[PDB]
Amino acid sequence: SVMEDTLLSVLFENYNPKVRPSQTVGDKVTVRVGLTLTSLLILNEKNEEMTTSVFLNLAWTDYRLQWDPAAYEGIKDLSIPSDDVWQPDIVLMNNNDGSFEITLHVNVLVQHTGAVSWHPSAIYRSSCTIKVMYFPFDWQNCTMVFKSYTYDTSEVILQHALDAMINQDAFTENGQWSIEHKPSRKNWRSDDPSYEDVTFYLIIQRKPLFYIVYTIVPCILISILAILVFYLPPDAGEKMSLSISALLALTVFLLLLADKVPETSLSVPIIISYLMFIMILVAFSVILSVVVLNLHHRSPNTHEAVEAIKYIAEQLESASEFDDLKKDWQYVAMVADRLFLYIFITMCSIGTFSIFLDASHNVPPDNPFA
Amino acid sequence: SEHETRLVANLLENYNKVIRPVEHHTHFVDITVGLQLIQLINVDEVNQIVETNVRLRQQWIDVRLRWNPADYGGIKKIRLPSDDVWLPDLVLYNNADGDFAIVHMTKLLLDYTGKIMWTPPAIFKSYCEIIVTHFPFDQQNCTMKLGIWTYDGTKVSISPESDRPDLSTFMESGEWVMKDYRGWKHWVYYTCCPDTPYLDITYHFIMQRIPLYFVVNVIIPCLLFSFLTVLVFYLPTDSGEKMTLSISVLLSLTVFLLVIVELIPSTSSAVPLIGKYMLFTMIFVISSIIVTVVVINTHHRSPSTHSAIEGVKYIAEHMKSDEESSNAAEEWKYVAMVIDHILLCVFMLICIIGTVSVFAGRLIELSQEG
Amino acid sequence: SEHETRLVANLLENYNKVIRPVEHHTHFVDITVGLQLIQLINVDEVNQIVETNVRLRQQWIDVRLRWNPADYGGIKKIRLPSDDVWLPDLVLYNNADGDFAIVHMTKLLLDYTGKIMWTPPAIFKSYCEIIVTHFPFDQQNCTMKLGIWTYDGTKVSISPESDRPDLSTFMESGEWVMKDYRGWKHWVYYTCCPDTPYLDITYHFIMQRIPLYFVVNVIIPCLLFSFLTVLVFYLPTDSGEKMTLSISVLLSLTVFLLVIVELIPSTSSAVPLIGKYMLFTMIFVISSIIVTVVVINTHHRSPSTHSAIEGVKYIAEHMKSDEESSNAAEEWKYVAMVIDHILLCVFMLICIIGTVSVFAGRLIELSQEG
Amino acid sequence: NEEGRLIEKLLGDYDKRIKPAKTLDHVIDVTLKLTLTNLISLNEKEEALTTNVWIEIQWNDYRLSWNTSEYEGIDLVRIPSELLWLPDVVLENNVDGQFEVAYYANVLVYNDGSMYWLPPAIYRSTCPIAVTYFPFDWQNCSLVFRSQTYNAHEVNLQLSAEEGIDPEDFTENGEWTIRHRPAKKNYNWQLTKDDIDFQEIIFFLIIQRKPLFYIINIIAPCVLISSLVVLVYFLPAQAGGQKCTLSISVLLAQTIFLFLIAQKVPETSLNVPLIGKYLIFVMFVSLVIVTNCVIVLNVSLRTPNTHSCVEACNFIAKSTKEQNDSGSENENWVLIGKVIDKACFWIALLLFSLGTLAIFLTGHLNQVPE
Amino acid sequence: VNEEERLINDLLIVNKYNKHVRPVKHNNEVVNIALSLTLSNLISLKETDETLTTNVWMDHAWYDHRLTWNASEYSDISILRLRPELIWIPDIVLQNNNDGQYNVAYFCNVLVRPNGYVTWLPPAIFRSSCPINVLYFPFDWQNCSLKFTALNYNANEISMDLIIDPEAFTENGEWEIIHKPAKKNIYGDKFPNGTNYQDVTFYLIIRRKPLFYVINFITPCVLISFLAALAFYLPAESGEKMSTAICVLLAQAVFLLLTSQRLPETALAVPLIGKYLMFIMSLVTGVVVNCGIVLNFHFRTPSTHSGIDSTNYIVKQIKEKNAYDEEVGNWNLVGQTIDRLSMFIITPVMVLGTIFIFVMGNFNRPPAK
Repeated sequence: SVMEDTLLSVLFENYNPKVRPSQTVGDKVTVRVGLTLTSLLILNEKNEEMTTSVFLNLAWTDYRLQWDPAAYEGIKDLSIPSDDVWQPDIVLMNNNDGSFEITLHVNVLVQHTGAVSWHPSAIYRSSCTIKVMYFPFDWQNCTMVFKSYTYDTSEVILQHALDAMINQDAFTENGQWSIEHKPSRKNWRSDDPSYEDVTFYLIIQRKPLFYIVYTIVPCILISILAILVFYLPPDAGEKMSLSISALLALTVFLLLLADKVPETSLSVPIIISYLMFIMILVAFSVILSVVVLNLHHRSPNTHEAVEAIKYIAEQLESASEFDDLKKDWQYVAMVADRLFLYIFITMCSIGTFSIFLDASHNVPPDNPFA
Repeated sequence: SEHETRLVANLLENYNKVIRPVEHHTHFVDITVGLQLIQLINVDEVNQIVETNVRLRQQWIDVRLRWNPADYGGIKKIRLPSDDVWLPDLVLYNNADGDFAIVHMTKLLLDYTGKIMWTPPAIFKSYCEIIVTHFPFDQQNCTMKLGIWTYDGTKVSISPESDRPDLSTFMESGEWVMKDYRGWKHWVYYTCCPDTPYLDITYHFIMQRIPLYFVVNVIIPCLLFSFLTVLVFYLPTDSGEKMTLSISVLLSLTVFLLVIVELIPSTSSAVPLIGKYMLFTMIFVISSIIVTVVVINTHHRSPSTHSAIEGVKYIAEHMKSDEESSNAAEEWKYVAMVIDHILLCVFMLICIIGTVSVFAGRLIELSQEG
Repeated sequence: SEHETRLVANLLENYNKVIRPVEHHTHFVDITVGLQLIQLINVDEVNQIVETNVRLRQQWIDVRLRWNPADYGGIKKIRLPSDDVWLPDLVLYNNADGDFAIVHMTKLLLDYTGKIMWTPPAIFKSYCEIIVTHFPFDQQNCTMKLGIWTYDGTKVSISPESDRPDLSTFMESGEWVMKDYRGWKHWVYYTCCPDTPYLDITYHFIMQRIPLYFVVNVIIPCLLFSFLTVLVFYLPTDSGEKMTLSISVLLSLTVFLLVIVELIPSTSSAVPLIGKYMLFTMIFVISSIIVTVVVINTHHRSPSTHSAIEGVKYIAEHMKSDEESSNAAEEWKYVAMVIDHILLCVFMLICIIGTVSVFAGRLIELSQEG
Repeated sequence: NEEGRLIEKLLGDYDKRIKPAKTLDHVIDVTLKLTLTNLISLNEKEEALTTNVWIEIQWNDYRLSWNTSEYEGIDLVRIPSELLWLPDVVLENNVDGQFEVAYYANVLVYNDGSMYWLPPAIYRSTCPIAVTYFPFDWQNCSLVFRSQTYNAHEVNLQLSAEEGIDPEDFTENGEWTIRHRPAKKNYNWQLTKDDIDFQEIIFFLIIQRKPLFYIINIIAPCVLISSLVVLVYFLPAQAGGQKCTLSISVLLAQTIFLFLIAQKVPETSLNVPLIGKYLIFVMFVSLVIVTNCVIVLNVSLRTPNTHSCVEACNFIAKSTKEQNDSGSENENWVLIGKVIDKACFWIALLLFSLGTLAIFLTGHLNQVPE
Repeated sequence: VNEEERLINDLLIVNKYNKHVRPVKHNNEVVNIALSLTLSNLISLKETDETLTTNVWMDHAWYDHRLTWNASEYSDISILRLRPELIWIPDIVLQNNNDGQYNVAYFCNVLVRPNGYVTWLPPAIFRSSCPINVLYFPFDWQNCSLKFTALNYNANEISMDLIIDPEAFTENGEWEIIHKPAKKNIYGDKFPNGTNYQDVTFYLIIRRKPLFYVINFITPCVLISFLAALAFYLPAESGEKMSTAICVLLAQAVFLLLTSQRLPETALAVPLIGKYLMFIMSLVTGVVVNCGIVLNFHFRTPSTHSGIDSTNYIVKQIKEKNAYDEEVGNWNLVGQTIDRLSMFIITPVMVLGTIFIFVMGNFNRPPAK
C-alpha cells in the first residue's frame, strides 16, 4: 500500500520510454557489452562470411527505474520486456553481413536500484577477413568490429570484459578448423565524429586433413603409371604405342582432377601454395610425359649357277637384316636409360621439393598462432 | 523549467508529420541527394545485380523547424528521429531491384535555423547495365539514374551534391577493374506532357573485367594441344608407325576441347563477355577441327600405308622381285616429302592463325591496356 | 437517414468478431468447406510438393447477422468485410507445407437471413505422399486431409459438400495423368482422450505419372549397347581378328553404361520412382556384364588364339612341316563354331531375358494401361 | 481560406472503406493501364514470369473536390495510400505472386476529384508458353488482371490501345523478342461458370526467341562429327590395315562425345522450356549418324577374313608358294572393297540427304513462321 | 449477464490482468509451469553439420491465478479461448537447438481453463544443432540432446517440470530412431549465485546408414575385382592382348578415380568416419596397386613383355641361330610361375577380401555385443 498505487502510477505517469538513462551531454551511460558465444555454424572461408551465435549480454543502469517498497524492496528482481531502452543497433564494420535473430525486442532483467540485465542468444550474419588467406598454416587474423548503426558514441560509453574472453570459448566442435586466440580491443576511429566499433581478432587455424590424402595418391599413383610409362620403355619397348594410350589416360585423369579442384576451392579458397607447386608438379608430370612422348617420337623408323641362287639367297637375308639391324643402331635404349634416370633426377628431385615445400609449409609456417 | 513542459507539448500538438514543407506555389521542396558508396559486398555481371554500401546524404529545409531560445537556445543543433519527416521516395530508375537497407527509423539533425540532414547508412540491391558488353576488355558504362520516384518537379525536386569516383570504394574482391565513373545532373521534361518533371542523378560506371587466372589455364592447353597437334604434324612425318596411336589422341584431345567447352560457357553463362570474344575460340578451336580432319584425313590419305635348275632360281627370284616392287608401291604411298609440306604448310598457318589470334588479342589489348 | 447513424453505430458496439456463433451445447459451429481447384502451377514428384490454388468455399451461419428493413431492407444480400468473421485455422494435416495466400483482407457474404460464404482464391504449398510409388503406371492415391487446426469438436465442425473431380481442372501440362479423385468426411476421436476431436476432409488423388522422355533414352542405349554387344558376339565370326577391338568397346560400353547408371541416380533421385523398377535395368544390364564376363572371357577362352643335298631339302621342308601342323594348332582352338553358339546362345537368351524385361515391363503396363 | 476548417470538416465525415459510388446501380469509373519495364525471369517450361509493371491506376471520387484552400491552392495533391479507394490488383491467369511495391504508395488527387496513382511492381506470373512458345510461330502471352476484390457492378476498369506495346521496355538481355502487344478491356464470364462480371485487363504478348548461340556449337561439331564419321567412311579406303580398329577407336570416341552431348543439351531444355520438333531432327539425325556408324563396323565386320631330289623338293616348295598364294588369294575375293568404297558414297549422299532433309526443313520451320 | 459484463471487466485481461506482470503470487519460489514435448515430424537431417529441422507440439501449462473466473466466465463455460497477448505465455527457448527462432509456436491461440490454469500448445518448425559430432556415425550413432524451457524467468519466477522421438520420426529420413527418453530438471551454474529456469531435457539416441550404397558400390568391386582378378587369369589365357590389356588399365583406371570422386561428394554431405572410408579406398587401391602391378607383371619380362652343302649349312646356321633368339624369349615367358601368380592373387584376395569382411565382423560382433 505504502503509496504503491502512487509510486506505481507516478512512475508510469512521468517515466519516459524513448529516453536515455543519462543527463545531457557528458560521460553518458556506461553500458556493459559482453557476449558468451554459443557455437559457430558456418565459415565461408572463401568469401570471408561468418554465421555464428552468442548471447548479447547488455547491462547498464536505469536510475530512472529504481523502485520502492513493493517492486524494489518487495521483489528486488523483476522481469520486464525491453523495448524501453536505447538499444545498440549494432552493426559490424566488416561483419554484420546481416540482421539480428533473437537480438532485440526480448525481455530483460531489471534490478532494484536500476541495474539492467539483458541476456539474449542470437544468430548473426557476419563477415570477417578470413580472406583467401584462411588456409596457410601461418593463417591470418581478422577484425570483428561491433557497434550501433544510427547512434554515435556521445550518449553512452561501451565497455568490454576479457580480451584473451576467447573465441574458442564457444568454438564450434563441428569446425573443420581450430583457434589459437581472440583479442578484444575497444575502438573509436577519428574519421567519424561518432566514437564507434570494437575490433575483435581471430588468429584462426583451419586444418581439415581429409582429401589431400588421396590427392597424394594420384600424384604418386599416377606416378606409378608415370614411372611406369618411363619404366615401361626399357621394360616393354613395344610400349611404343601403348605408351601414348597411357598419357591420353594420364592426361584425362589429371584434367578431371583439374575439374574437381576449381569447383572445390569454389567455397573455401586461400593461397595457392599446395596448388601453386602441385600446379608445377602438374605441369611437370604433364610435360615430362609429353617430352618423354617426344622421347618416344624421336626415332624416324621406330617412332656355279646353283650356288648363285644360294649366293643371291645369301645376300637377300643378310642384306636387309643389317637394314633392320640399322633400325637397332637407331633405336638402342641409350636415351630411355639416361632420361629414365633423368626421370630419376626430375621426378625424385621435383618430388622431394614440393614434398619439402609441403614439408616446410606445415611445420615452418605453423607458429604464427598469434 | 523554462516553459519546460509547455515547450515540448506545444511542439507535438500543432505539427503534422505527413505534411510536406511546401512553401507557396514555386521552388518545390528543394531536396538534394548525395550518395557515397562506402563499399561493395557482391556483384553478378551475368545477372547485373550488386549489393552495395551507401550512406545517403539527404538535405532539405523545413522553415517550420526554426527555433528561438527554447529549442535552439537549449542546445544549438540536436538529434530528432526520422518518423516526423517526409521521406522522398528515392529510386534508381533502370535499377532499383531492391529496397534501401537501413533507411528506416534512423535519425536526423535540426539546426538552430531549421536545415535538416537525413543520412542513414544504407546498403542495398542494385540493377545496372552490364550487357554482354561489360566483361569486355573495352568495358561498358553502367548507366545508373537516380531521382525522386512519385513526385514531380512541381511538387518536388531531387538535385545532386558532388563529383566522386566509383573506384573510390570499388571492391578489390571484384573480378572486374574500374576505368572511371562520373555523374552529372539533369531534369527530365517529357514531350508527353507540357509539364516540368522530376530531377535525376545519372551514374556512369566505366569498368573493364576478367581476373587473370582464367587467362593462363586456357591458353596453355592450347599451346599444349598446339604441341600434340604440333606432334600431330611432326609425329607422322618423322614416324608414321603410330598414326592410329595418334587416332587415340585426336579422340582424347577434341574431347578435352569438348569438356573445356562445358567449363568455359558456364563461365560464359557465369559472366557475360561480349560474344565477339567467343569467335576467338570459334575459328581457333574449330581450326583444331578443320586442320585435324584434313591433317589426319591426309595423315590417312595414302592407298595402303595410311640351265633349267638356274631358271628355277629365276622363276623363284622373279617371285621375290615383283613383290619387291609391291613393297615399294605402298611406300610410294606414304611419302615423307609432303608431310613436311603440311608441317610448314600449317605451322606457318598456326603461326599465322595463331599470330592472327594474337592479332585481335594484342590489338584491342592495345586499346584496353590504355 | 433511415436510422442511418443509429443503425451502423449500434452494429459496431454490440458486435464481436473474436467470438464464434456458438449456439447452445450441441452440433458445434456448422462449417461447410470445399475445394474449388482451378490451377496447379508447380509441383515436384520428388519432394512431393504441390503449390496450387483452391478457392476455399466456406459456408456456415451466424444468426447475429440477421436483420430487418434497416439492413436487409436496404439491399437484400450485402457483403461484409471478412474482419467481422471468426476465421478457422484450417490446415493440410500431412500437407500444409505453406501458408494459404490471398485469404486475408477479403470479402464476406452476408444474407438477410444470415447465410454466409466466402470463397478465397487461396494458393499455397502442400506436402503429401508420392513416395517412390507416385509415378508408376499403377499410381498411388495421395492422401490429403484437411480440417480445423487448433480447435476441437466442442467448438467448431466442418463437413464435405460435394464431390468434384481432381481432373475437373487438372494440369494438362502435367508430367502425370489422373484417373479419379474422391473426398469423404469424418471426425477423428482418439483412443488417447475420451473427448470428441476435430473434423476433416480427406482428399485422395489417384493419378498415374511418368512422361516418356527418360523411357526413350533408357532403351535406346540399351538396344544400341545391345548392338555393340550383338557386335560383341558376331564380330569373332565376321571379324574375330578384332577381339581386342572388342575389348576396347567393352571399356567403351562399360564406361558408357556405368555412366548411364550415373544419370539414373541423378534423375531417379531428381524425380521419384519405386525402386522395384531400376531392378529391371539392374540385372538385365549386369547381364550384359555377366555375359561379356563369360562371353569375352570365353571370347578369349583359347590357349593361343585368344643325297645329302636331298637331306637338307628334308631338314628344310621339315622346318616348314613342323610349323605348319603348329599353325593348325592355333586354328585348332579358334574353331569358328562355338562363336556361333555364343551369339545364338545369348542372342536367344537376350531375346529371352530381353523378352523377360519386355515381359514384366509390359505385364506391369497391361496392369497400368488399365 | 477555411484551409484548416475544410480539412477538419471532411475528415469529420471522411469515410475510409466506402467506395465513391454515386449510388449503387451504375458503379464507378476506374481507369487502369500497364507499361512493362522489366521482365525479370522467363521460365517457360513452367510458364511463369516476373515483371516490374507500371500499374497506372486512375478513378473518380469527388468526395473531396475542394475550395480555395486546397483545390485552388494547387490543382495537385499527393495523399497517402491508406487514404482513398485502392484497387488490389492481380493477374487472373498470371499473377502467382502478390504484388511488390504495387500498393501502399502515394496516390494523386487533383482538384476536381481526379485520382492518379502508379506504383512499380515486381511480381510473379504464369503466362502461356505451353509446349509451343519455343517455335518460330509464337504463342501470344495472354495476361488478364483486375482487382480481385469486387465485381464490375460497382467497379469498372478502363484501358486504351489494344492495337499498338510489350517491347516498349522489353528487356534487351532476354533470350527472346517481342513483335506485338494487344490489350482488351473486358467483362467477367469464364469457362468455370462465374457470373456478375468483374471486368479485367487482357495482355497479349506474341514474342519471338531462339537467338541460337548453341546453333553452330551444334552445327560445326556435327559437321566435324559427320566428317569424322565420313573419315570413318572414306578414311578406310585411304587408311592402312591397322585401321579397321582405327575406325573403332573413333566409334568409341564418336559416341563418348555423342551421349555426352545427349547429357549436355538435354539439361538445357529442362532448366528452360521444351518442344519436340527441333528435338526430333537432332536425335534422329543423330541416331542415323550412330546407325550408319555402327553399321560401318558391321560394314568393316562383313567380309570372311578381312574383318632329282632337288626337284621333288623344288616341287613341293613351289607349292607353298602357290599354296599360300591360294591363301593370299583368299584375302582377294574377300577384301575386294566394292561395299566399302561404295559405303563412303553411301553415307556421303545419305549424309547429304540427312543434312538436306534437316537443314532444308530447318529452312522451312523458320520460313513458314517467318 | 450474471455479472458477466462486469466480471470480464473485472478481468479486463489486458487492462485489469497484468499481462506484462506474471502472476507468480509475487516474489517466492515460482509459478508451477510444465512443458510437454511431442515431435510431430522431422523433415531434414544433416549429419555432417549437426543440424536438424523438426516440428514439435509445444504443449505448455501454468496456472493463471488472475484467470480464475466466476459464474459468468468460469461456470458460464468451464473452458474458453483468449489470444497470446491476453494469456501469459512462457518464453520457451530451445536451449541448445533454438539457433533458429521458433515458428508458429509463437504468440498463438491458447486455451483458457476455468480456475486460472491455462494451456498453450502450438506447432514448432524448428532448426537445431544436435550432438552429431564425428561420433554420430559409429553404429551407436550417438544421442541427440535437447533442452526446452522458459528462457526469461528463473527459479523464483518459473519452474518447468516434465514422449518418444520416433513417435513422429520422419520415415523419409536416412536414419533410424532407436530411443527417446524424457526427464526435466532445474539448474544453477558457477557464475550465477542463484538457481533458476527448470527445463525439458530430451535425449534422442538414433542410428543411420543405407543398405543401398552397399548394393551398387560393393557390386562393382566384385565385378571390377574379377576384371583385375581375371586380369591375372587372362595373362595366361592370352597375355598377347598386350596393348588391349593396357587399354583396360586406362579404362579400369578412369573408372576407379571418379568412382572415388562420387565418394567425397556424398561424403561432404555426410560426415563419414575414417574407419570405413579407408576400407573402401584402401581396397580399390589394392586393385589400383595391382593395376600398376598389372602393368609391370603384365609387361615385366625383358623379352616376353661341297659347295651346295656350304650354302645350306649357311641356312642351318641362320636356322639354329635365330632359334636361339626365338627361345631367348620363352626363357623370359616364365610359365611355370603362371598358376602361382594367379594362385598368390587368389590367396591374397582371399586374405584381404576376407580381412575386410573379417574386420567387418570383428566390429560387427562387438556392437551386437
